[PDB]
Amino acid sequence: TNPYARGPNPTAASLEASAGPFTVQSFTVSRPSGYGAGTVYYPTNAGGTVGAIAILPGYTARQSSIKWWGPRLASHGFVVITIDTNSTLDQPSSRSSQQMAALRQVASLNGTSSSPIYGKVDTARMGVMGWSMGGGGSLISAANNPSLKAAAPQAPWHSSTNFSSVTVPTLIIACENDSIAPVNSSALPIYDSMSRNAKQYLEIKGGSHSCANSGNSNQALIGKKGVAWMKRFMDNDTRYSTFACENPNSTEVSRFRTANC
Repeated sequence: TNPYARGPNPTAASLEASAGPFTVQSFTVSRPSGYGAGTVYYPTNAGGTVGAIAILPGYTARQSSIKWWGPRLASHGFVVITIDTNSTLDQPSSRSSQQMAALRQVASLNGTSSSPIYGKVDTARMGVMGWSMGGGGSLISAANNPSLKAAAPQAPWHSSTNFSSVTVPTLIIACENDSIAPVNSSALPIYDSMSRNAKQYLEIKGGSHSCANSGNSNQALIGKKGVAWMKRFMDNDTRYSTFACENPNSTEVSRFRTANC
């Protein structure tokens, strides 16, 4: 029996819904350590410790762009911290450090007196996500910290697309019509560079650069896929293998590739 398995056998329906089976509370971090600001989303009733996900924004962007992931992932049994960077003009290298500082503080707060997430977190099981330079940041976090269990960046952008070092299971969410980080020059070369890992490329039909952001019209598809990947690889949850590795069954997917899943 998997000690990390939480909640039920999943269905397409249970994963496409706005919330999973866990009730969600949030708090604002009082004193952010090594990042601008943060909101932590947590399950009140997961039935065991759960892994932590740190989510980065893009250049100029703030929590509001990536906020929708917080309650979506928390409700399936993860501790999620959505962050603001020290500056909106921070580069992917700095964004990565800041995302690792956010996981560091969530982990600390698991043992911190008066913390709402006291003993809620398994600090050995952590995940990284983020939009654009925040996605680049997540990939740099993955390369520098191979004990990370899962990564799921969206519309990723970095100055280099060579992430062949990454051994962390990586879902690349891309927007087909993205003109800020075009899939041809960013999302796809990044995906292809990775030889040593379980990996997937999920491209959103008609999608502009914000196709995976808060308020997007594909939260059924994108939510299901992000939750399925994080469950399969953070929890080693083989009940999520089909949802994690299979085609989405969505008319709103323009391209789908997976290897070693």
